[PDB]
Amino acid sequence: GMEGPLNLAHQQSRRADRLLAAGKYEEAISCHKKAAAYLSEAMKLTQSEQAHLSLELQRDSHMKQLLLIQERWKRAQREERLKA
Repeated sequence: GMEGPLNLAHQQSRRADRLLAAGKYEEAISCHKKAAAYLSEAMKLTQSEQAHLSLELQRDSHMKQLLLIQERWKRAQREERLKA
């Protein structure tokens, strides 16, 4: 049903795993960047410091994912050229 920004951040995070497993690196990075943007929105709605700190760590986790996926994408791009 209904979707607020935290629900959308979680939806993008689920979609990013699907796309990365399919070898769709760029699309997976975009989902992690969208999830971080939606978390930035959800962080404006927190009423407690524990919820705020936890959403901030969740957003940073998407940044760590972006770095990992970028590195893996570069490796897959080089492999693609090597095998063509």
